[PDB]
Amino acid sequence: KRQVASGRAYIHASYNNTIVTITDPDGNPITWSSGGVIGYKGSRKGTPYAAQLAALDAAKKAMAYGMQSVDVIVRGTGAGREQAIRALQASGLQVKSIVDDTPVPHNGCRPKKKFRKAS
Amino acid sequence: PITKEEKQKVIQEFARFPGDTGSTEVQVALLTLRINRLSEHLKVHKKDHHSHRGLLMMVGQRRRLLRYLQREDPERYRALIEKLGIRG
Amino acid sequence: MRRYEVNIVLNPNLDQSQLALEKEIIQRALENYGARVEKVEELGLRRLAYPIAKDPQGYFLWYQVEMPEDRVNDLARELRIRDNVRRVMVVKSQEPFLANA
Amino acid sequence: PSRKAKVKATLGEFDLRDYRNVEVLKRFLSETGKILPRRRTGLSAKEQRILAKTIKRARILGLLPFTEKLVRK
RNA sequence: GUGGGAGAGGGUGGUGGAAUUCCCGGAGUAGCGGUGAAAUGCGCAGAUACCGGGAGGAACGCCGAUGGCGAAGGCAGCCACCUGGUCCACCCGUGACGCUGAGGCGCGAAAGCGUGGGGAGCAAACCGGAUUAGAUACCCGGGUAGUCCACGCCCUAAACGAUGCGCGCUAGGUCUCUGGGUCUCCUGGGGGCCGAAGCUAACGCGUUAAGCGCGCCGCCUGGGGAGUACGGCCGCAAGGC
Ligand SMILES: [K+]
Ligand SMILES: [K+]
Ligand SMILES: [K+]
Ligand SMILES: [K+]
Ligand SMILES: [K+]
Ligand SMILES: [Mg+2]
Ligand SMILES: [Mg+2]
Ligand SMILES: [Mg+2]
Ligand SMILES: [Mg+2]
Ligand SMILES: [Mg+2]
Ligand SMILES: [Mg+2]
Ligand SMILES: [Mg+2]
Ligand SMILES: [Mg+2]
Ligand SMILES: [Mg+2]
Ligand SMILES: [Mg+2]
Ligand SMILES: [Mg+2]
Ligand SMILES: [Mg+2]
Ligand SMILES: [Mg+2]
Ligand SMILES: [Mg+2]
Ligand SMILES: [Mg+2]
Ligand SMILES: [Mg+2]
Ligand SMILES: [Mg+2]
Ligand SMILES: [Mg+2]
Ligand SMILES: [Mg+2]
Ligand SMILES: [Mg+2]
Ligand SMILES: [Mg+2]
Ligand SMILES: [Mg+2]
Ligand SMILES: [Mg+2]
Ligand SMILES: [Mg+2]
Ligand SMILES: [Mg+2]
Ligand SMILES: [Mg+2]
Ligand SMILES: [Mg+2]
Ligand SMILES: [Mg+2]
Ligand SMILES: [Mg+2]
Ligand SMILES: [Mg+2]
Ligand SMILES: [Mg+2]
Ligand SMILES: [Mg+2]
Ligand SMILES: [Mg+2]
Ligand SMILES: [Mg+2]
Ligand SMILES: [Mg+2]
Ligand SMILES: [Mg+2]
Ligand SMILES: [Mg+2]
Ligand SMILES: [Mg+2]
Ligand SMILES: [Mg+2]
Ligand SMILES: [Mg+2]
Ligand SMILES: [Mg+2]
Ligand SMILES: [Mg+2]
Ligand SMILES: [Mg+2]
Ligand SMILES: [Mg+2]
Repeated sequence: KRQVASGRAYIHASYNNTIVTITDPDGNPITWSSGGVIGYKGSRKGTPYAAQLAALDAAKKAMAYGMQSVDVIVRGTGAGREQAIRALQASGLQVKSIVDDTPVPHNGCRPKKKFRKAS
Repeated sequence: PITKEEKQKVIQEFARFPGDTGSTEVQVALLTLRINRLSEHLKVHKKDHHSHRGLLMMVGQRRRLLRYLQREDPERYRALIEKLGIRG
Repeated sequence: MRRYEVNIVLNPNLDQSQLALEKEIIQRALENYGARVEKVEELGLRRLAYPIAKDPQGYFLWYQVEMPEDRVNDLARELRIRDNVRRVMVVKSQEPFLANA
Repeated sequence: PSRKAKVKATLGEFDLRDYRNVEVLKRFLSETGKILPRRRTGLSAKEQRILAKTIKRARILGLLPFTEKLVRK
């Protein structure tokens, strides 16, 4: 019970799962959801439809706190990123801006063998 | 580095005549100056090998020029060695 | 004796007394290392592109100087001791390279 | 093919080695803090090679950003 | 010699931001992660996702390329110092002082060895989860030596252009790096492509020769046995010649 009425929306989309965290303008979260919060258990979390369900569930949880306008922030190249974008875009929540903030390093750490042949 | 004033100092010091800038004595004197500078640079920074190769090349060039002077005029050869203090 | 340029970014929150003391220490350290000053440009506080020392702005100072090379590095360290001084960049002076002329 | 505009042609007389002039080097950065390629700047090899180091100097000074965030995606 | 030029050429010191991990705090709830699908694993001692602060190590995104430098290995944030190589213009100086080079000497990616330090990420061995007929593998979760630094060893390679070095001669076209100039262009050095003559068994090479010549060094003489044995030299050992 905070009555935020305006906040931010972080979308962490990976090839294995999409997870949405709805926070306040200072970054402190309020509610959240993911593919595991919905009944999907295994690989079905890395699905665009599961990402849509997670986005809509986080949005409805944010409606309880009486929030109207959001600022969307995208991190990670994963299936279902744009689907969660379109889910939050028309969900009763007003989307004020979409920003991709995927953390790209400057060739700092050595990746796993799965991600090698690069630096 | 090696500024132009020191270079002109050694050139005018070892010149066979006013205007000479490329005689054997001048070349050997300049190579000796550069060699001493590089050796003082290589006492410290002893892990620098790419410059040690240049030192080897300069030493070889100076030895070949001194050998030519030895063959042609041994008097100027002894004079150059005495003035510079080479061969130990 | 080469020509250099010193960029000093320090705390924009300093009052005039603390800023005067910082610049006094800068001038004193420049005298202590024999750095003749040819000109100076004080740009004041400006908006940084990223926060430095948790502060979104910075007070800039620029000095075109001439000093012996052998102590240039040894001078820079002395300028980094002050906590108010948060950026020090010394760059050998170069003739300007104009484009689209 | 980058047929929109060349940064050099969209500009006048300026110093490439000046790391303190921000309002000119900002035009050479992309929407992100990245340095534009040759096709966007329209410079030459030497000009681009100098611009790179000068932009990096301005970045370390805190005048130009290392990276930004994309908008309107 | 004089005057200029470009460069991740090398060594030393300092310094910058992104990211990973860990710690502290805030906020916050039932999973995260991972895969073809899963499980081990981690999570109610509050993880994942989010914000802020801090610590540490390692590598330098865009620029960046078919690019540049070096004799080779190889060299990529930035600044400073020390330093090597190299190219151009002037036609100034010496007056054949040149080429190559058995031995010698030095350099020599990675891995490995010794002593000390450091240890974030990655990761031989190893501990597990899967898969499989089995899986001492590929896939997944962990993880030590190591990767990193100083000093000293080790001398190997698809150390590759599978093409030793130097010089002279022999159509051009095009792209590009870098100087100079009467700057449509010419001229010089370097990196590519296409091709004259010619060469080659062919593929292909072709002013960066594998063409035409000259000098010098290295090496080859069927395959296996075998880079093995013996001997010697070198090495702490692994082992190398
Ligand atoms: K469970
Ligand atoms: K190359
Ligand atoms: K140890
Ligand atoms: K061979
Ligand atoms: K020109
Ligand atoms: Mg999953
Ligand atoms: Mg300070
Ligand atoms: Mg370098
Ligand atoms: Mg916590
Ligand atoms: Mg785990
Ligand atoms: Mg774990
Ligand atoms: Mg458990
Ligand atoms: Mg409980
Ligand atoms: Mg975490
Ligand atoms: Mg943090
Ligand atoms: Mg630690
Ligand atoms: Mg690249
Ligand atoms: Mg080269
Ligand atoms: Mg190679
Ligand atoms: Mg003449
Ligand atoms: Mg004569
Ligand atoms: Mg030779
Ligand atoms: Mg030999
Ligand atoms: Mg080795
Ligand atoms: Mg090693
Ligand atoms: Mg060791
Ligand atoms: Mg150890
Ligand atoms: Mg691991
Ligand atoms: Mg593993
Ligand atoms: Mg196993
Ligand atoms: Mg089978
Ligand atoms: Mg079974
Ligand atoms: Mg050990
Ligand atoms: Mg090769
Ligand atoms: Mg070869
Ligand atoms: Mg050849
Ligand atoms: Mg050519
Ligand atoms: Mg051809
Ligand atoms: Mg023919
Ligand atoms: Mg043919
Ligand atoms: Mg030839
Ligand atoms: Mg036989
Ligand atoms: Mg054999
Ligand atoms: Mg045989
Ligand atoms: Mg062997
Ligand atoms: Mg034996
Ligand atoms: Mg022995
Ligand atoms: Mg063994
Ligand atoms: Mg053997």
